[PDB]
Amino acid sequence: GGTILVVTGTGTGVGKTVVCAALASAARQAGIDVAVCKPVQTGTARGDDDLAEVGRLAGVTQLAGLARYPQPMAPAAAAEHAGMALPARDQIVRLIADLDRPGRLTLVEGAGGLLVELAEPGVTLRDVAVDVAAAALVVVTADLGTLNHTKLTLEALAAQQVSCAGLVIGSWPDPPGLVAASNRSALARIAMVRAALPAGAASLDAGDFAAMSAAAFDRNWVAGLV
Amino acid sequence: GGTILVVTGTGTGVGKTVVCAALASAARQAGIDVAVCKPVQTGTARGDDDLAEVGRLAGVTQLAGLARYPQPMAPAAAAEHAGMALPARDQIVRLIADLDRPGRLTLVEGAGGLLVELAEPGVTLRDVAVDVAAAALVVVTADLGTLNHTKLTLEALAAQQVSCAGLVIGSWPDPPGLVAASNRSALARIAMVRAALPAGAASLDAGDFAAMSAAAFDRNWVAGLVG
Ligand SMILES: Nc1ccn([C@@H]2O[C@H](CO)[C@@H](O)C2(F)F)c(=O)n1
Ligand SMILES: Nc1ccn([C@@H]2O[C@H](CO)[C@@H](O)C2(F)F)c(=O)n1
Repeated sequence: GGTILVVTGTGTGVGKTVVCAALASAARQAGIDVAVCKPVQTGTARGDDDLAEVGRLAGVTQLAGLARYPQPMAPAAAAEHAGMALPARDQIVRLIADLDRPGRLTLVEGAGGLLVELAEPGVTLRDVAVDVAAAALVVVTADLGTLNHTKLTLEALAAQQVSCAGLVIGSWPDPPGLVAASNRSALARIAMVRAALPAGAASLDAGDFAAMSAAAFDRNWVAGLV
Repeated sequence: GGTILVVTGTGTGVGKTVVCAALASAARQAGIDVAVCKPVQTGTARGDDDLAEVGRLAGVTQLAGLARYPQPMAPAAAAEHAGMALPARDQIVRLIADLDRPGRLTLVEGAGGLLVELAEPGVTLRDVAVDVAAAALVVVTADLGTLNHTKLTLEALAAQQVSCAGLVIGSWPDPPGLVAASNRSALARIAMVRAALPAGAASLDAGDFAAMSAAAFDRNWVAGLVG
C-alpha cells in the first residue's frame, strides 16, 4: 500500500480540517495522489462538512465517509442522541484499507479526539491507527494549555506504539503574542512542528490556499511521505 | 499523614481554583482540618493569586505557596521569562509533607495541566502525586472536547498508578444545554462525578459560597476523605 496518516486534534476548533486540506494541497502539488477519509462527521446541524471543506480548499476528489450526525458532540454522544449506532469497527478499518494504495497519501481525519469512541464497540481513532498501521499527525494550538494537551496526546500515542508524524499548529496568530511565541519554541522541543498555518487560512480561495499550503510545509518532508 | 489530593485541570480556566475553594469549604463544614497548597503560581504580574482567591471564597487561612512568576504562561516559560529557576522537586515535596498530618485534607492545586513541568528538571504534578501517594481530583468542563481531554488525563494518571479521586465539573450552566447534559452523562460513565459547580460561583459571597459548596458534594464522600 501507500501511506496512511491519522490527523487528530488536541482540542476542538483547532484547525484539524484546514490542516487536512493544507497537507493534501501540499502533497498534491508535489505530485502525490491524496485521499481524505472522515469516517464520522458530526455537527451537520450547524453545517459542518469537513470533506467538502477539503474538496473546496485542496481539490481532493477521493473523499470518503460513513456516517453524519446533526449534533455538535463526540460521535458516541451524537449517535446516542440520534438513536442510531456508530459505524462498526470493520466498516472503518476496511474503508481506510481500501482507500489505501501505492503512491497515495490517505489522511484519516478524526472526530472528537484521539481517545473517544469512533466506532462501536468502544473502538477509538487510536485503535484504528493501530489496525491500519498509520502514524498520527497531531494538530495543536499555540495557546495556553497546549503543552499539557500535546504531552498527553503523545503519551497516549506511545502507549499503543502509534508513531507520531509530528505536530501542526492549526492556526498561527498575527501578531503572535507572548504566550504563542513561547509555545511554538516549546512545542518544537517535544516533537517536530511540520507547519504553522496562518490564522484566517480557511477563508482563502483555492489558488491562495494552495499558495499558503505549498510554503507551509517542508517540501522534502511532504515528498518523503510517500 | 492525612489525605493529600492533587487538584488538576483538563485545560485552562476549567475552574480548578473554585473547585479547590468549594471542596475546602465543604470539608471545613464537615469539621475537617483543611490546608490548600499552590506550589507554583504564574501570572502574578497580572494579579493572579489562586491561594488568595481560595481564602476569599472559602475563608481558608491555612494557605501555602512557594514559587511565584510574573508572566501568565506555563511555569517553565514563566520562570525563564523572569530569569528564574523552577523549584526543585524536594522543595514542592517538603512543602506538602510539612502541611500533611493526620486528620487533615491537604489540597495541592496544580499550575497548567497534569503533565506540565512544575519543578526542575521535568518533574510534573503526576510525579509529585506519586512521591506523596496522593490521589488526583480532575477538574473538567461539560463542553465538546472534554471527553477526550478527560480520557487522556485518566490514562496518564493510571500509567503511573495515581488513583483518580473522581471528576468535578468546574462550571455547570443553568440551564444545561443538550451538549452539556450529554457530556455530563458520558463523563459519569468514565468516572465518579463528585460535583458540578454552578456557573458564576466566584461571585458568591462567603455565605452563599459555603452553602453552594455544602450542597455541591455528596456529604458521605467529603466526610470519608479523611479518617
Ligand atoms: N489556519 C486556520 C485555522 C483555522 N481557521 C478557522 O478557525 C476555525 C476554528 O478551527 C476553523 O473552523 C476555521 F478553519 F474556520 C482558519 O481560518 N485558519
Ligand atoms: N463554577 C465557576 C467556575 C468558574 N468561575 C469563573 O470562570 C473562570 C474560569 O473557570 C474562573 O476564574 C472564575 F472563577 F472566575 C466561576 O465563577 N464559577
